[PDB]
Amino acid sequence: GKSHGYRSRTRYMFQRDFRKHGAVHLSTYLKVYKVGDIVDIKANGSIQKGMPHKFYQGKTGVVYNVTKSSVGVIINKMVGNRYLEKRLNLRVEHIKHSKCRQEFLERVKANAAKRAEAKAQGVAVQLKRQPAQPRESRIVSTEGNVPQTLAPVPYETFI
Amino acid sequence: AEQVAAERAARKAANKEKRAIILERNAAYQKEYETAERNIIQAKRDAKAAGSYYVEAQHKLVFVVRIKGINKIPPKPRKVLQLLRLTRINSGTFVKVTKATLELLKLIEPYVAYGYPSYSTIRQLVYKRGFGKINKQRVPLSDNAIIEANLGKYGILSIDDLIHEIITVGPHFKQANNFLWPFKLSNPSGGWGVPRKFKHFIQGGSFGNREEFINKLVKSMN
Amino acid sequence: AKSKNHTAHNQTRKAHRNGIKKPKTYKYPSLKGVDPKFRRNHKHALHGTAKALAAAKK
Amino acid sequence: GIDHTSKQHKRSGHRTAPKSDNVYLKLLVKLYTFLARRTDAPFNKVVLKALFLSKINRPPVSVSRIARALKQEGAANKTVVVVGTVTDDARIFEFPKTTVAALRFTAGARAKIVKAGGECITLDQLAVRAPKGQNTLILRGPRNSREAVRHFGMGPHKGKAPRILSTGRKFERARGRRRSKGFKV
Amino acid sequence: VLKKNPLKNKQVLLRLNPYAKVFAAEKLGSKKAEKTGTKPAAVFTETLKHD
Amino acid sequence: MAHFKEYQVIGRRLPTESVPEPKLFRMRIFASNEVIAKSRYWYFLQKLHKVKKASGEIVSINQINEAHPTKVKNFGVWVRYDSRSGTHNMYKEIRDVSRVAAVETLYQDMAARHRARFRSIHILKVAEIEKTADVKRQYVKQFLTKDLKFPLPHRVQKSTKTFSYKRPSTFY
RNA sequence: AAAUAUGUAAGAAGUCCUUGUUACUUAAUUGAACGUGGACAUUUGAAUGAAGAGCUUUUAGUGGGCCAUUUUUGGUAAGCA
RNA sequence: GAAUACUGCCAGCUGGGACUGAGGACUGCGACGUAAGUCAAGGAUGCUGGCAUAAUGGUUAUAUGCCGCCCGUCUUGAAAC
Repeated sequence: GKSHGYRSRTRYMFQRDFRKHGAVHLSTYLKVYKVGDIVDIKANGSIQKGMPHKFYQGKTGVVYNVTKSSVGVIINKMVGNRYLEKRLNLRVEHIKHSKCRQEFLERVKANAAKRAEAKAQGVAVQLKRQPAQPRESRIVSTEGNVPQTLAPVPYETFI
Repeated sequence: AEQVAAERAARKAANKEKRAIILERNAAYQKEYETAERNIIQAKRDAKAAGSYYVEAQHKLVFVVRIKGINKIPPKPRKVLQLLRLTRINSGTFVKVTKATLELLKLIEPYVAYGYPSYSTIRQLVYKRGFGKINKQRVPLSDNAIIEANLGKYGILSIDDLIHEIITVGPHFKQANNFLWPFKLSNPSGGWGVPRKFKHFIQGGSFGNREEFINKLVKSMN
Repeated sequence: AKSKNHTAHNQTRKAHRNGIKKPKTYKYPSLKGVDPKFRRNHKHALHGTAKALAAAKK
Repeated sequence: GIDHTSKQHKRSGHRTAPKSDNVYLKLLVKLYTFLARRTDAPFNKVVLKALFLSKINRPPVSVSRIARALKQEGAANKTVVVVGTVTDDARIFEFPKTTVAALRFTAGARAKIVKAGGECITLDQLAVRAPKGQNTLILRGPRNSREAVRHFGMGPHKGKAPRILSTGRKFERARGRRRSKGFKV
Repeated sequence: VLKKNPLKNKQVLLRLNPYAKVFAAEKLGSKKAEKTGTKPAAVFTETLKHD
Repeated sequence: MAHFKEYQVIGRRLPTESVPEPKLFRMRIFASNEVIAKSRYWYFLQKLHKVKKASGEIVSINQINEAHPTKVKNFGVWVRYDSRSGTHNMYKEIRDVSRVAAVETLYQDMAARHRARFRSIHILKVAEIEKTADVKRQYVKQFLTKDLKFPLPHRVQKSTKTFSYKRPSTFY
């Protein structure tokens, strides 16, 4: 009855991005991947080789190996009562870098710079970012902002 | 020979000056609180005089109490209750309000009653139901020696300094509140009003944010 | 009498009872799926640097 | 009623007293649990936690491991400690005249040490001499090197030596192990 | 061995918080507030009474 | 809901760089608490203006007391409500002493006749009518006659005792 | 193109600066990976909580399920599947 | 120019009633007092009276009020027609 082939229930995910069909950028082939980088997996329907399984679409992981036209990715797959470690081998068309890695990196850079400046200045390094604090007091004026008395409206059809 | 009189007298001379500095700290805290309320009163009056509207600053502190029992709680609210330390009906804690907590509060809303407490309730509640968590062992406070011992490394020497750190939500609030055991409150003495409890406060129920009417509920049930 | 195929009820309960858990990442991880062209040269780099540390120690 | 998250009324899982009923062992336990209570040294706590163990977890330590221990930098004139048993090694031909403290000594080990000029003392005498671990060096033997650990974790692609009485061909050298007889593990 | 609460048992209320003695001396809960004779604005009153 | 009060509530749609100093809307609300008052405020203001309390700011809430609570008045009351088939507007007239007691009588009358609860009622306008001879209701303008007078035959006395010895009367 | 759910990250295993190995790579000490010595000296890099975390061994019973709320398929509908 | 309501505070005063008295030399934190010492301050003491008896308590039968379906078992489910 049920069929569970390698490309089952993927009518839509390997589709291509309306009015961006066809060939691919070469920025993807020009991108450089080292070991330890963080990469988000997104498949491509044009390229049949190096294709990941449908489970790994949208996931992200670290890279552990590099080859002529592909990279070795690590992923942590949930199965049962444990997380197993899967090792993918993916061509570069099905992958991209992660931006949270770069923004965390430049945050660390800002932290090093601010710690240097705070060592030059003295006290109040203050690097830990806190959540949205509650607001504080203030005074609202009525100059040109006189309060208008609203009221709920009746019922009408205007169908 | 006996070699006890000098040590005893030295002990008394030391704890005497501890008592002194505690006294002169509490006095300053009292002046601080009364000045703080008087100034916002005069501010709300001065804005009316000017033909304006002085808004009040948002509250920093939320006392929250559990309302629903133990049975038939979904997992994510159950975990949030465990994280706020509400393992039991009619248990209560304090909370430093922020974006990270208000989401938990709207998530846990149909199982708690939370609100903005007052200095009077904090005092009247800590003095009666004051227990501390140290090797855990849930010790009653009953003395400032415990607090000197287990929070001297944050300047907290006394129970008054503790309630100060709680009200003026200070840097050491996490440590102080986690040192506090969760408060094991009773049921309300004059009832809840409201014969059906598990509706929102606004629809004629109990749960959710009663903003300042929490100080009545806790003073009843404590 | 039929034969009920399956029911996913209670399986997540069994999982979260013993606590679905992470694989305990390690320092210096495995090196089996890696390029042998890289591994073979890493080996002799380590040979040479061990020799050089021994020379500098003496 | 209260919400629980872990198991209540659980045992700690650690042994807090020896399973034996040997009198001298109980006396040593009494001594070292006085000490660990009243001297704030980690050595005594480690010692009683070693005394509580079982025979597979206090293995024998060779007389030659002690020598390569003493070959360490600075550990030439330290007092060696073993909560267990020492055993002779004919593979070594030289030995220093150190002081060794343990609770069971083989005759070969005793003879070797005293022939080198050493000392074969007990933990009692050790506590009299160094009551809180002064210039001590503890040694432990290998746990996982025994035979029953070969079989633990037996499964495909594991290399964990199946439980078997008779060996050779005709005894688990076939399908599941050959590339020809179907598959290999 | 037994918890005597403050808010009764003045002995415990004085073991804790010695400021309670002076708090009762000046009594500091029936504290009077000085008179201030401010007055709100016609804009405020109009916005209040306006329908 | 309860024994009622009246509040004014003010809301802001707190500022940004696009629109600093916004237009500061106001509403007159009947409710028993500040909490319910501002909840209803955000309800109506969300229905009308593009705002919710996640993007707003209550700058003021003030209770309102009756100007002349010892003087009897007549209030015209425009409302809407939702029935089991649709929703309808309605006008009533209430002879009462206070703007809030009129509202209590209104909610009770609506629950009695139309079986409309609090959740399905909106008060569009409460307004005292100043002059007479503009009432539109017999049940109000019959109380405005010169030298009004009436009995209540056969009032009932809720006596405290259980055994009486008197076979009592009902004279007013 | 939502809502709910969903992956990763929020450091000291890191950041910056000298200098060493390679049989790999590069036109090229050029790069890659691994190291060497200093500084950044645990405000050492969101919130909350922790009835401590982790690792093994061995073994029982079970391997007929059912009800309710929401989303549902087949069905006239069913205390139906 | 007032009081009165409503809300809130007093480490504000004063009464009435019910339940409990754990522990067993001292050690401590405190308060009053110049002092001596005293204390409602790390768990109750004092005074007075009655009973030689069934006073109290226990066991058993009976009466009364309320509750209480026959055990074991297969079962998703047994008081089971």
